[PDB]
Formats: sequence, structure tokens, C-alpha cells
Amino acid sequence: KKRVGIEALAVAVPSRYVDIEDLARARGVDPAKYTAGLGAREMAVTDPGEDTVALAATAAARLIRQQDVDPSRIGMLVVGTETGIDHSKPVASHVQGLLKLPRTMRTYDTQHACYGGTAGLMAAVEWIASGAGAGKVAVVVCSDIARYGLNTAGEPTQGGGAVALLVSEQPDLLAMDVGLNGVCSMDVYDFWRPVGRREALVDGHYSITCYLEALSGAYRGWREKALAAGLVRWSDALPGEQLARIAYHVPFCKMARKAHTQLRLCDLEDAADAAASTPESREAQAKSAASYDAQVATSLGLNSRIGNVYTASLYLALAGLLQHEAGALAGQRIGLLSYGSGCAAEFYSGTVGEKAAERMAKADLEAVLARRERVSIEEYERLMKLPADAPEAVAPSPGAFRLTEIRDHRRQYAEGN
Amino acid sequence: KKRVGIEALAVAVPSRYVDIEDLARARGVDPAKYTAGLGAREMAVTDPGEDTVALAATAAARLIRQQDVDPSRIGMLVVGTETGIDHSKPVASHVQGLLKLPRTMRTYDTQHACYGGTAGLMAAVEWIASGAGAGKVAVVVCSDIARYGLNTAGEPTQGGGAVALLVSEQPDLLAMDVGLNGVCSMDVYDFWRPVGRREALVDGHYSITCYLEALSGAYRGWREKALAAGLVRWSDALPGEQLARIAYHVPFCKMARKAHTQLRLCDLEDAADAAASTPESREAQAKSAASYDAQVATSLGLNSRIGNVYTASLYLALAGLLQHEAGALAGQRIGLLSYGSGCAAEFYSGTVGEKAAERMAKADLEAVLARRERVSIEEYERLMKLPADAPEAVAPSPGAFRLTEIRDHRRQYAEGN
Ligand SMILES: CC(C)(COP(=O)(O)OP(=O)(O)OC[C@H]1O[C@@H](n2cnc3c(N)ncnc32)[C@H](O)[C@@H]1OP(=O)(O)O)[C@@H](O)C(=O)NCCC(=O)NCCS
Ligand SMILES: CC(C)(COP(=O)(O)OP(=O)(O)OC[C@H]1O[C@@H](n2cnc3c(N)ncnc32)[C@H](O)[C@@H]1OP(=O)(O)O)[C@@H](O)C(=O)NCCC(=O)NCCS
Repeated sequence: KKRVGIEALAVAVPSRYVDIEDLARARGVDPAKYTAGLGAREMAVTDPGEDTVALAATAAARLIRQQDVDPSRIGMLVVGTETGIDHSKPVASHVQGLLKLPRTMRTYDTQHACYGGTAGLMAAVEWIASGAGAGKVAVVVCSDIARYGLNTAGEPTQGGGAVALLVSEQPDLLAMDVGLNGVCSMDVYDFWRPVGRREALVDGHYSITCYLEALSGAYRGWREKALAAGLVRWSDALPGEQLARIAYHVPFCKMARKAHTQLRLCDLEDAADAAASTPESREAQAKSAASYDAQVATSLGLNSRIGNVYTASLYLALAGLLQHEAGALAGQRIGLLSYGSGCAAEFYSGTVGEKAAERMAKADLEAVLARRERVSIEEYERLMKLPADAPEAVAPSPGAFRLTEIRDHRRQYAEGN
Repeated sequence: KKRVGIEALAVAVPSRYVDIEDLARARGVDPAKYTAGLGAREMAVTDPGEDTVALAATAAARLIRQQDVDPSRIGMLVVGTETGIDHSKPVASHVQGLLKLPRTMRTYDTQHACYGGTAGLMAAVEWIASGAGAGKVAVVVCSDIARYGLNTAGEPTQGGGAVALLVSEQPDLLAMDVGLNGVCSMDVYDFWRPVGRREALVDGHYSITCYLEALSGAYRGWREKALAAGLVRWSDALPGEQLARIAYHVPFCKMARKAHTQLRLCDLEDAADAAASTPESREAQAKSAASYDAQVATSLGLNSRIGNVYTASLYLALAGLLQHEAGALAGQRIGLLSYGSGCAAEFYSGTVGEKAAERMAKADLEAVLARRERVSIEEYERLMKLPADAPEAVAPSPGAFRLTEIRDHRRQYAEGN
């Protein structure tokens, strides 16, 4: 029948990273807090030339080249970001110009912290599924630079990058179950970043509680619809165990284990026989290492080497999962949990396509990660102290983009040769 | 059959306005430049308590009350704005909390200058038309405060306010022709507002050319699809003349006459017999006072009393049109042209519903406009010089909202009794 969803994806990362244990030592922190406590390995760091536009355009151009997209088939170009660079002019319009895309497309940005990319994805999917986008494709780019500041609690969860999603009626990566999404949103101050403040404000432990609360509501909403649709059942297997994999928004890699335990607790607490269990027995079952290993563990390879990329984090988890398991997963249904502070969560599902492995091979993700260079904490700090209008005098890699200067309040970019 | 579109709308305006001729005199400008040249009458002015959130929440709460919306049926709450107040936390999340709305909805903001509201509207329409939103409604709020600065060319086109749109399968105001939209977008610097800059940057005459260029492409794209669908024909009537009315984005009221002339020129230049005409004869026909009067003139009553409200301007034009003509227009197809700088235009159509007059009566728009107070240019200037975190010590009207203070970087609001 008709299908809609994600056809392909591409990734862009900053040119530099730091080793997370170096950061710990520079901060007088036990490095195992970062490697074991948070699950981090390497943290992307930026200079001002790697702004939201440059990363988004690099990813979207890479998508078009790698997947041989006909640019004139794009009817929607949406950038999900919380790292906007103008109050009015959207990142999507800059990307359109840098890529020299034609005119017959909607362009806009979507904003809700780390949920903005998913919001744009659903707008593109539903544009197609309504019939309005029939025959065309969308490109939805998640682009962000996560900045908490030197000597702050959030600093080891920084990162940056972009994931460009191709959305179409040929959803080779993920044929989405339209209309089955669960959502949970409420007005909170767990994380925010007032206009003009370069660094975020966060109550990190409260943000974890909000994430898990919103996840629970979103997951339960999806589960009710999936049960009614016959996709999962209350059987000897918990409903959530019937998803082949579940990918979660990853502000730090150990959050996926917390999220999966919470999702399983939702099933265990809601089961018709929950009264026969105890909090202790439910928690021990929910924390099942076997379930985490089977459904979640292989989704974190890219995230652990990049850091938090806000809107893109879930989609880097999807990328890492499919990078290695797309063939195995063809024909199987997986789940995805998007969260953004502020806050909103959305849980959705889809079926991996027969051609997913092909599309992932063309994304050539190990090459993307291999182009990077390690720098010192000293150099990371120097770059952090640069104003946003002071890009380093450095060329972009071939086909990639950098901000070069701001002249008369107009942002100027270069494309690498 | 199935229908989707705008069911109802509500409007919020700032509590104060200035007479536009007073502004001219304070600036040493001939007042006829503003009243005849631009078409302005009154300009909304704000104090910092009337921020994007307060205006959006006032409009959305008014919509819910006036239309007796069941808040638990809302599955999407989207705010289109270019007056965002956080890089991360969306206006939509604040509105959700202020209105005490429940949790089962997507929340996010959409951004592309004055096109952001339309982008969100299409996301909501297509969510419903895909089937995902079947049985539910969306609220899409266009909220903005247009600020160019004292003694600037854009100053007489300032304004502020919000329009909240109810979107549903019962689109009593406008049953939209899904999939027929035309769109035209390209990367330009006609107007923009860098992060942290309170006042916009604009090349006003270039922005007019970009508006008219993008309108032409968007209108032609719609027209091709409408011709193929049989909704309009190349007959003795121009295709565009077969729309009962056309509503245009209104940065200033005289822009509607420019836009309508351009739309008609698109028909006259593209007609199979265009070679028999001259630029002079086509322009004289395009500028037809009879066509402007028949299709456009009655859409500007609210805009002329408020000013530019960026994302909301087109929807204030729709509101003013339907305020007086909804019964006459029931069963008739109208056109709508959205533009945002940066830039993007989208042209779409829909049919006004039999119950549109009922829904407009409940919006009680003359009462909304009557609650305002006139102030001096001196007082407008004093309020302009207030920092964004210094609201006046003034209560909100009943059921309306104001920002009261920012405390520990958290925005605080009050609801009027
Ligand atoms: C994530 C964040 C809250 C961590 O903050 P913190 O208060 O410095 O760290 P914690 O004290 O919570 O310690 C983190 C973990 O490391 C563990 N840990 C600490 N030292 C350790 C060590 N030497 N060896 C092993 N583990 C260690 C802690 O026990 C804790 O484990 P837990 O996850 O089981 O609780 C913080 O970096 C932050 O605010 N980040 C930004 C916001 C964010 O990403 N929030 C996520 C919301 S979903
Ligand atoms: C709209 C804007 C460009 C006007 O700027 P301006 O350069 O000061 O004004 P103009 O010189 O163009 O004059 C405006 C009109 O008033 C007319 N006018 C001037 N003085 C007049 C008078 N005394 N009596 C009658 N008409 C008069 C001009 O002839 C002109 O008419 P036209 O529309 O036929 O060209 C400016 O206010 C601006 O930049 N606004 C913000 C951006 C904007 O809204 N742009 C719209 C893009 S769609």
C-alpha cells in the first residue's frame, strides 16, 4: 500500500572534538563520572564558522549528493533547531540559498528545544500523507550546537552537528505508522536559553524527571493506539518488547538506559496483573540488561562520539542503529522517543525498509566521523571564548560550508572545494 | 465529503495605539504619506508586558472561550512568530501552561518571518488531512510585535497583536483546497533581525520587489493546479477573477493594491493572447479599481487600525473580510497570499462555510478593537525605550495575560480578573 516516512539520512559534524577524559581532568572531575556515569567518549567542539547554518547546509548537501536527490522534487525544507541565528530569517532559507535549491518549496524552521526536528518531520510526513506532497519529497534538517559553558554542570554533555532527513513516499529507512503517535507536553522550566544568552540554563536533574514523565505519557499514548491497531498485544511479552528496537533522545548516552527502564516500567505498572508485583520486582524486571542489549544498546555509537546535538540526538541514534543493523531490521517495526525541554515528548513507530541498508551504506557515516581532528581542552576553551561573529580562518572540507564573516549584519558563507 | 481548514478565529491587540497622523507630525513627515501613501490609520504600540506570549495566550484563550472549544480535543498547539522570546522554549509551551491546557498535544513554534503562521497552519491542516488528526483540532496562533525603531523608515508600519486559528474537520470559516497550494521561496536579505537586536533591519523597497516576485511564483503555482482541478478556467474572465475575494499579507494597507495588481498582471502576461497586448494596456487592466473593490478592498479594516503584525497580518485581513461578508461568501471560493521576508510566499484557496458568519459573530471583533486606548507619541516613545524585562505596572483585562516580571531568568505572567 502507500507508505510515508524517512527515505535516507546524512550527518554533518564539527571538524574538532575533545576526549571527554581530558575534560574531566581539566575540571578536577573523576573521568569515570563522564565515561561510566554519562556514557560519553568524545565531545564535538566548534568554532564560530561552524554555525547552525553551516552544519545544516553541510548535512543537507551531503544528503542530496549521497542519495542523488533531484533538488526540484523538494517541496518542503524545514530546519528543526534551538540554535537559531535570526529572529526572522530562518536557517532553512540560508540552507536553500547555499545549496542553490529551486523555488517551489516551503521553507521554515521549527522550534521546541530538542523536539523541533521531530515536529518538522511530522509536518513533512503529514504533508505527504495528506496527498499534498504526493510525488514530492521533503528535507528536514536537525541542526544544533549545545553550549552550557565552561565549568558548568552541563558542559560534559555539549556537542554539535546536524542530521538531514529525506522524507518521501519511498521511506526506505522508516515507513512511519501515521496517526499512531503518542504525545505528552507541559509547560516547564527544565532547560531554556533566553534571547541573546549564548549558554543554556538548566536544572539537570529536574530535566531528567521531566524527560521520563513526558516519555511515559507519550509512550502510553502510542501503546494504546498500537494495541487497537493490532501491532502489539498484552501477551507473555510486554507490549514494548514487541518492538524490535527502540531509539531514544540521547542528551547523554546513559539517558537511554534510564529511558528504556522507564518505558518498561510503564508496561509493568499498567499490566492487568500489576497488583501481583512489587516496586522492587517491577524495577528489577524493567532494568533487564537483556532487554536493553536487545533493543537499545547498539543505537549509541555515534552519540557517544559527538555529544548532545539537541534536535538531532534521536536521529543520530537512529542513524547509528541502522548503520549496522538495517538489513537485519528490514520488515521489523521499531519505536522512537523524541523529547524536548520546555517540554514535549512524542513516541512513534515505523517499519524499516528492505532498502534501508543500501541507503545507510550511501551515508558513509564512518567517513564522516573519521574526518574530524582532536584538540586540547585549552584550544576548546579558546574557541569557546570567540564571539559568534569571529569564525576561524579555516577552509571548509569539500562540499561543506562555513560562516566566514558577518558584514553589514549579513552572514557570509563559503563552500569547500 | 471530508473537509479541513479554519473553523474559527480570535484576535488580541495591545491595549494602546497611536494615531498615525500624530506620528507623522512628530517625525516632520506629511501625514498624507502615511494615510494615503501607506493606508494607515492607527498603529498599535506596546509595553513590555504585552510580549509575544501574553498576546498569543490572550488570543488563544479568547478563541477557546468564544467558540466553546473542548481543550482536551486540541492535538496540536503551534505558534507562528518572528518575535520569539527564548532560543529553546517555544511560545507555544508558555501558552499551553497559561491556558492550563492538557498534555496530549504537540507544541512548537514555526519561524519564517511573516510566513511562520501559514507554515504552522499547513502543518495542522495536513496533520488532520493525513488522518493523524482525525477527531481532534489544532490551535495555530500568529503572534508578533513589529518593531523598526524611532525615526526609521519602517516605523509607521509597526504594530502588534495575535490571531488564534481553530483548525479542524469542521472548517466553518475556510475549507481549504488541500494540495493545491502554490509556493515560491528564495534566500534573500530583504528584512531580518539578528539575535538580540530588538529592531529589524530592512531594505523596504527591495522587500516590496521580493514580495511581488514571490507572490507571482506562488500564485502561478496555485493557478496551474486550480486549472487542472477545474476550479478556474481561462475564459472571458481571468483565472484570478473567478475567486470571490483575495486576501493578502498586509505589511501596510496599500500593499494589498500592489499585490492585487501584480496577481492580475500574472494572468494578463500568461494568457495565450498576451502577445496582442502592451505593458501599458496590461497595467491599466491589472490596476482595475473595479476588481480591487470587488475582491480586496473590504479586507483591510482591522489592519489599518493595528499595523503590521507580521505572521498575523494575512489572518487579520481574512478576519476583517469575514467579519462583514461571511454570509455572502458562504459556498464561495476565496484566495489567500502569505508572504514572509527571507523569503517565502504561499498562495492557497478555500471555500467559506455556511456557518462562517456564526463563528465570526462569536469572535466579537469590534469589542476587541474598542477596548484599546489612544496614547501620545511621547508616551509611545517612553514605552519603546523600556527594556524588554520592564513591564508596566498595569493589570490585564479580564481573561487576558501580561508578562509581569522576569525573576531568575524565568518569565512570570498574570491573568486578568
Ligand atoms: C546530566 C547532568 C545532570 C549530570 O549532572 P551532575 O549532577 O553533574 O552528575 P550526577 O551527579 O548526576 O552524576 C551522573 C552519574 O554519574 C555517576 N558517577 C559519578 N561519579 C562517578 C564515578 N566516579 N564513577 C562512576 N560513576 C559515577 C553518578 O552516580 C550518576 O549516576 P546515575 O546516573 O546513576 O545517577 C548534567 O551534566 C546536566 O545538567 N546536563 C545538562 C542537561 C541534561 O542533559 N539533562 C538530561 C535531561 S534528559
Ligand atoms: C513601506 C516603506 C518602504 C515606505 O518607505 P518610504 O521609503 O519611507 O516611503 P515611500 O517613499 O515609498 O512612499 C510611500 C508611498 O507614499 C507616497 N507618498 C509620499 N508622500 C505622500 C503624500 N504627501 N501624499 C500622498 N502620497 C504620498 C509615495 O509616493 C509612495 O507611493 P507608492 O506606493 O505609490 O510608491 C517603509 O515604511 C518600510 O521599509 N517599511 C518596512 C518594510 C515593509 O513593510 N515593506 C513592505 C514589503 S512588502
